[PDB]
Amino acid sequence: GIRKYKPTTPGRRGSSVSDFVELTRSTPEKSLLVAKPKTGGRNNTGRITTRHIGGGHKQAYRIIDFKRYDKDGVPAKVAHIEYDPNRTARIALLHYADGEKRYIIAPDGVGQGTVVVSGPEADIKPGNNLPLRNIPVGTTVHAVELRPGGGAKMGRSAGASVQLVAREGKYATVRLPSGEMRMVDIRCRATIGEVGNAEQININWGKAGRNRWKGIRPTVRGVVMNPIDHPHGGGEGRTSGGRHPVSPWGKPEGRTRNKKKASSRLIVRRRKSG
Amino acid sequence: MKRTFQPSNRRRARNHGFRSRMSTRAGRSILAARRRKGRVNLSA
RNA sequence: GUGGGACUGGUGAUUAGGACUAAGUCGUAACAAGGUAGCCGUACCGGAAGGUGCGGCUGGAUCA
RNA sequence: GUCCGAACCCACUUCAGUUGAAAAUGGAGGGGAUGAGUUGUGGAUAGGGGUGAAAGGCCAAUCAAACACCGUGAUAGCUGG
RNA sequence: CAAGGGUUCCAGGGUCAAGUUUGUCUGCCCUGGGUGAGUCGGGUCCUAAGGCGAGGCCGACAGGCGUAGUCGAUGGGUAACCAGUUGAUAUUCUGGUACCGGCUUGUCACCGCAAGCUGCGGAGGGACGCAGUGAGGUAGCUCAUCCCCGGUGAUGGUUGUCCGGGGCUAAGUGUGUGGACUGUCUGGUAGGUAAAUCCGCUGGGCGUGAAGGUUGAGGCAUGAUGGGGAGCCCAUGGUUGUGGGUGAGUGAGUGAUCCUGUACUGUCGAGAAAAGCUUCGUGAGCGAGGUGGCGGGUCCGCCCGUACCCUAAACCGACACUGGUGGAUAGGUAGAGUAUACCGAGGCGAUCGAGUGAAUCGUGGUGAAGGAACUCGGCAAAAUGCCCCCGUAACUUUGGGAUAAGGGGGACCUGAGCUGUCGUGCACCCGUGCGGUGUGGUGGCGGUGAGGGGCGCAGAGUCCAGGGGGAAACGACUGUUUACCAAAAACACAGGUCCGUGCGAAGUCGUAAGACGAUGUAUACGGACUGACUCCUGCCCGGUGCUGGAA
RNA sequence: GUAGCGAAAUUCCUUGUCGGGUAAGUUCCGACCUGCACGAAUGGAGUAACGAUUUCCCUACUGUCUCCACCAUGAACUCGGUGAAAUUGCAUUACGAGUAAAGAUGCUCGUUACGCGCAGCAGGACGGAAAGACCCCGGGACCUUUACUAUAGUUUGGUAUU
Ligand SMILES: [Mg+2]
Ligand SMILES: [Mg+2]
Ligand SMILES: [Mg+2]
Ligand SMILES: [Mg+2]
Ligand SMILES: [Mg+2]
Ligand SMILES: [Mg+2]
Ligand SMILES: [Mg+2]
Ligand SMILES: [Mg+2]
Ligand SMILES: [Mg+2]
Ligand SMILES: [Mg+2]
Ligand SMILES: [Mg+2]
Ligand SMILES: [Mg+2]
Ligand SMILES: [Mg+2]
Ligand SMILES: [Mg+2]
Ligand SMILES: [Mg+2]
Ligand SMILES: [Mg+2]
Ligand SMILES: [Mg+2]
Ligand SMILES: [Mg+2]
Ligand SMILES: [Mg+2]
Ligand SMILES: [Mg+2]
Ligand SMILES: [Mg+2]
Ligand SMILES: [Mg+2]
Ligand SMILES: [Mg+2]
Ligand SMILES: [Mg+2]
Ligand SMILES: [Mg+2]
Ligand SMILES: [Mg+2]
Ligand SMILES: [Mg+2]
Ligand SMILES: [Mg+2]
Ligand SMILES: [Mg+2]
Ligand SMILES: [Mg+2]
Ligand SMILES: [Mg+2]
Ligand SMILES: [Mg+2]
Ligand SMILES: [Mg+2]
Ligand SMILES: [Mg+2]
Ligand SMILES: [Mg+2]
Ligand SMILES: [Mg+2]
Ligand SMILES: [Mg+2]
Ligand SMILES: [Mg+2]
Ligand SMILES: [Mg+2]
Ligand SMILES: [Mg+2]
Ligand SMILES: [Mg+2]
Ligand SMILES: [Mg+2]
Ligand SMILES: [Mg+2]
Ligand SMILES: [Mg+2]
Ligand SMILES: [Mg+2]
Ligand SMILES: [Mg+2]
Ligand SMILES: [Mg+2]
Ligand SMILES: [Mg+2]
Ligand SMILES: [Mg+2]
Ligand SMILES: [Mg+2]
Ligand SMILES: [Mg+2]
Ligand SMILES: [Mg+2]
Ligand SMILES: [Mg+2]
Ligand SMILES: [Mg+2]
Ligand SMILES: [Mg+2]
Ligand SMILES: [Mg+2]
Ligand SMILES: [Mg+2]
Ligand SMILES: [Mg+2]
Ligand SMILES: [Mg+2]
Ligand SMILES: [Mg+2]
Ligand SMILES: [Mg+2]
Ligand SMILES: [Mg+2]
Ligand SMILES: [Mg+2]
Ligand SMILES: [Mg+2]
Ligand SMILES: [Mg+2]
Ligand SMILES: [Mg+2]
Ligand SMILES: [Mg+2]
Ligand SMILES: [Mg+2]
Ligand SMILES: [Mg+2]
Ligand SMILES: [Mg+2]
Ligand SMILES: [Mg+2]
Ligand SMILES: [Mg+2]
Ligand SMILES: [Mg+2]
Ligand SMILES: [Mg+2]
Ligand SMILES: [Mg+2]
Ligand SMILES: [Mg+2]
Ligand SMILES: [Mg+2]
Ligand SMILES: [Mg+2]
Ligand SMILES: [Mg+2]
Ligand SMILES: [Mg+2]
Ligand SMILES: [Mg+2]
Ligand SMILES: [Mg+2]
Ligand SMILES: [Mg+2]
Ligand SMILES: [Mg+2]
Ligand SMILES: [Mg+2]
Ligand SMILES: [Mg+2]
Ligand SMILES: [Mg+2]
Ligand SMILES: [Mg+2]
Ligand SMILES: [Mg+2]
Ligand SMILES: [Mg+2]
Ligand SMILES: [Mg+2]
Ligand SMILES: [Mg+2]
Ligand SMILES: [Mg+2]
Ligand SMILES: [Mg+2]
Ligand SMILES: [Mg+2]
Ligand SMILES: [Mg+2]
Ligand SMILES: [Mg+2]
Ligand SMILES: [Mg+2]
Ligand SMILES: [Mg+2]
Ligand SMILES: [Mg+2]
Ligand SMILES: [Mg+2]
Ligand SMILES: [Mg+2]
Ligand SMILES: [Mg+2]
Ligand SMILES: [Mg+2]
Ligand SMILES: [Mg+2]
Ligand SMILES: [Mg+2]
Ligand SMILES: [Mg+2]
Ligand SMILES: [Mg+2]
Ligand SMILES: [Mg+2]
Ligand SMILES: [Mg+2]
Ligand SMILES: [Mg+2]
Ligand SMILES: [Mg+2]
Ligand SMILES: [Mg+2]
Ligand SMILES: [Mg+2]
Ligand SMILES: [Mg+2]
Repeated sequence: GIRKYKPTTPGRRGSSVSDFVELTRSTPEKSLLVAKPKTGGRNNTGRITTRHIGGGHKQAYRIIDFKRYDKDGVPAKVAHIEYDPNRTARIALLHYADGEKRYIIAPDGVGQGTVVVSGPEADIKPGNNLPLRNIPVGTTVHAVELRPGGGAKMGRSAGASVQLVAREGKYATVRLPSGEMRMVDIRCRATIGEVGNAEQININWGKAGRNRWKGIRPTVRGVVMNPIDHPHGGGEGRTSGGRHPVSPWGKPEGRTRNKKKASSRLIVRRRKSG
Repeated sequence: MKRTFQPSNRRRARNHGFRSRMSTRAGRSILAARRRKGRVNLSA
């Protein structure tokens, strides 16, 4: 859930924080961590390619199993539910019944002690992983593979959810959390249930410092720049862009998806609109 | 106040050292040009 | 004596509505099915009465 | 990203300096001072490029396009000789 | 100390130059000399960021990137301390006492498809945040009628506790007090690149309700019959050191930034890697029936640095420049304090002077009466200032506003009782031979003190140390910015909305490969504008742009 | 052009008008609307808290002032030592009224003035320092755009790969 902070100080006034009720362990599994040095948004050429990235608390990467099909038929106990700084979801530490320990995105509702499993003959329970041909139509899943064997790629963030709506032929139709209707191979795997920590979006950070140690550098809007720095720059006093809205590199606002690629597998566009 | 030159032998050797100059073809041509001029110090 | 409060009267540019008076101007909202039945709470809108939505009432009625 | 306040970081006011002690400081006060803090070492990004909590700021004491060399004895209806 | 400098260090000779003056002097000149490590700091070991990169992929050429690897400290790992000595060096030399790795040797014990060694990896371990409180200690400090070594005072007193000084010793080893850690015995086993008897995951039996075992803050013992430590000696040699003459080592108070301690508690923002190390096997070779273990002895232990300056006259600033420069140590009294005042350890008197009541400029000081009449403006200054106690408004997002405002007390003498701690001692549990425990002690030291009293103009008596209240505009806020005329109302900001993006994402760097985005997956990411919060955010799609459509 | 707001960081006229504050208020705070030329995310109107921000007021307080005086110091000043600097066509370099490239130490007519130093003050030498930035003219640079001409990129179809 969310715990609201009291307005003792400014910057703490309207802010809030998760209460971490679902965490059962305040430390990570040492054998599943790797170093994750920060990039600062810099390319292999050393230049900033993604802006507004830098600083923040040090983090260690947790190795998450997005495949789950190399342990088919081996039951696992959910040993722990714990915090992952690298994502908005929680991670379930699983003890497979052969000694192997692993991490998964924690599905909503699963807790310490429940038994997960993978395979075509796996039971339909949240946390179980099955092929889409075996997942029944109308099921809410997550961690969905685009291409069979490629690993989980869709529906992974906190509260994410994918709806399996049809299984015609060798394609399964899924509604993604964007609302877009997509066709994927029936052999693609998916995990039953939706992602937990669904209420994290309501967190009010209330403080520039909290994003600063979340790793977000300040954002300078282009309209207060100089004309050399941004197409919106220039002007005496406060102005608009002096033109239609554009990117810092002069690209006008508009659709940017490549119209010729895997569009033959997209049923309907996300339809954000308004 | 704090001035422009703040010495550091390791940084100097990594920047203008002989091996640094030999690493790239521009630096090798610089060494050749200094040899033609007759400098006693080909590099730092 | 000094200081900070409490309560309270007069007054106040400006401003608000109430009452009464031309036998003023603008519409006709209600009373008959008042010409869109009226009214209650609420919401928004409109020079003004009022208009409309939602739920309710008969202190309305048609047709039985 | 609480309060008062040293170190530390800053640079608001004032006076002095302004051929200075100093090519930006000193005296007196002043802001921050557990934080978006500060600092050491090493490293990365390079010139129509970098970086910029954005002032066209900064990039080796003069940056609306660094410095060095080269084209080069550039050109100048202009000034001087 | 580090960085940086590079002989400036020491001794002797010198006074052209240099030194903001002089100079017999010097960080200057000349000559000679000076830096000693198995343990200190680096290398021989390990990796981070990052660099390079066999093949390789990419690119007209030049080149870009990157695999296997290989480098790269600012981190990990790693065995020594005290004393003494020189004109110049010292965890380096010398003395004393240790430790680590080799080689070799003596002795005891043990192995044998089946020793071992070396490679190779598995696992364990190394291994990690921030904030805070408390407890047990020690360093240090203070005091002393106690112990030592002195003193008996130029001027009234000063032979009793009156005055001055001192009251010390390391690493290592042993011990095991606090504290901490820890059930035990077998079985199985989809995993750990090849394997595993070492790990992980699981099944049983037994199990105190802790008891042992393991560990190790300090203490004690040892190291240490040693080392260090004052004034008395025929004498020394007269700014000197020699041989004897070293005397003491107790107790209490106070108390850390250190130790237990990566402890404990809280907490979200969720806090390197690799090797050494322990153990496990064997995807490799070596290797003989020889090795590997436990106490004892001999020899071997490499390279670089080591002088000197270093909050500076030696470094960065052209200077022997009121500037800048990272880290460690940092005592006493007053004090909350690492502020400030005066002092200690120790170091300095500053690198032109001597005078002289000129105006004037700078820097401080005081001021009658008045008190902002000054002035663009209360600019500058003054006042206020500390602790304890009382008390405190509009408004408010209920947190604030607030140190609001506005008051009282403070130091000195004496001082009843109350307390912290220790104490010879009483009895007692004693597992005693425990390095203990609970009662319990006239007292010492320290803290605190109601009351009473003294003196002065003045008791936060010096230094130090908010003025306050009312109202409006702007920005919510803490922050950021024009290094060197603008710190702001500008930027950022949390929050908000819109647009893009289904992942080889969009976007961005690049010719490309690639890379960032992200080891992220629409509760995400990128772009745009707005800028906490409250109440709101109207009408217009004709123009332009965007989106869709295609007669 | 709605809510809201309005002589406002926006109001030219303008010190608008009225009201408060002062003995006196072009500023200030509250109103009016006649909005030269407010207005709703380039957000509208508010807002506790915050501010080395801007503005007005009260109090305290003072050398800010009436109106300055005095004290001590680092320079100044004298002596000894050491010893620069910018500047410089020249020199035995007065004033007055004139005159002149229209602002004279230097020319005219007059007036005054012994030679040389020391400490001072700043009216002039159109004083020194910087080949005026303002202006214009020539050149350049960067910036902008529905200026021109091109181009990376993005996109269309053909064709090769097929
Ligand atoms: Mg491990
Ligand atoms: Mg590169
Ligand atoms: Mg961004
Ligand atoms: Mg992240
Ligand atoms: Mg700007
Ligand atoms: Mg542009
Ligand atoms: Mg613009
Ligand atoms: Mg404008
Ligand atoms: Mg430099
Ligand atoms: Mg009235
Ligand atoms: Mg009617
Ligand atoms: Mg009607
Ligand atoms: Mg209507
Ligand atoms: Mg603070
Ligand atoms: Mg500093
Ligand atoms: Mg300034
Ligand atoms: Mg000045
Ligand atoms: Mg503050
Ligand atoms: Mg570099
Ligand atoms: Mg500008
Ligand atoms: Mg510069
Ligand atoms: Mg150019
Ligand atoms: Mg630029
Ligand atoms: Mg030519
Ligand atoms: Mg020419
Ligand atoms: Mg000329
Ligand atoms: Mg040296
Ligand atoms: Mg010499
Ligand atoms: Mg020398
Ligand atoms: Mg010397
Ligand atoms: Mg001399
Ligand atoms: Mg000499
Ligand atoms: Mg000498
Ligand atoms: Mg090696
Ligand atoms: Mg690397
Ligand atoms: Mg090659
Ligand atoms: Mg290696
Ligand atoms: Mg190395
Ligand atoms: Mg020495
Ligand atoms: Mg020594
Ligand atoms: Mg020795
Ligand atoms: Mg390992
Ligand atoms: Mg870790
Ligand atoms: Mg006497
Ligand atoms: Mg004593
Ligand atoms: Mg196995
Ligand atoms: Mg295997
Ligand atoms: Mg203690
Ligand atoms: Mg040495
Ligand atoms: Mg030394
Ligand atoms: Mg020193
Ligand atoms: Mg100096
Ligand atoms: Mg120097
Ligand atoms: Mg004290
Ligand atoms: Mg001090
Ligand atoms: Mg001394
Ligand atoms: Mg010294
Ligand atoms: Mg000097
Ligand atoms: Mg004099
Ligand atoms: Mg005074
Ligand atoms: Mg007096
Ligand atoms: Mg006076
Ligand atoms: Mg008086
Ligand atoms: Mg007064
Ligand atoms: Mg006045
Ligand atoms: Mg006046
Ligand atoms: Mg002032
Ligand atoms: Mg003052
Ligand atoms: Mg208060
Ligand atoms: Mg008060
Ligand atoms: Mg008393
Ligand atoms: Mg008093
Ligand atoms: Mg004090
Ligand atoms: Mg207002
Ligand atoms: Mg105003
Ligand atoms: Mg602000
Ligand atoms: Mg704000
Ligand atoms: Mg601020
Ligand atoms: Mg900065
Ligand atoms: Mg500045
Ligand atoms: Mg945002
Ligand atoms: Mg892309
Ligand atoms: Mg990537
Ligand atoms: Mg804005
Ligand atoms: Mg239209
Ligand atoms: Mg339109
Ligand atoms: Mg179109
Ligand atoms: Mg007016
Ligand atoms: Mg006006
Ligand atoms: Mg008036
Ligand atoms: Mg609108
Ligand atoms: Mg707008
Ligand atoms: Mg506007
Ligand atoms: Mg705004
Ligand atoms: Mg506003
Ligand atoms: Mg306000
Ligand atoms: Mg400010
Ligand atoms: Mg007054
Ligand atoms: Mg003097
Ligand atoms: Mg003289
Ligand atoms: Mg004339
Ligand atoms: Mg004349
Ligand atoms: Mg004349
Ligand atoms: Mg003449
Ligand atoms: Mg004179
Ligand atoms: Mg003079
Ligand atoms: Mg003059
Ligand atoms: Mg001039
Ligand atoms: Mg100028
Ligand atoms: Mg000119
Ligand atoms: Mg100029
Ligand atoms: Mg041009
Ligand atoms: Mg230029
Ligand atoms: Mg094509
Ligand atoms: Mg084609």
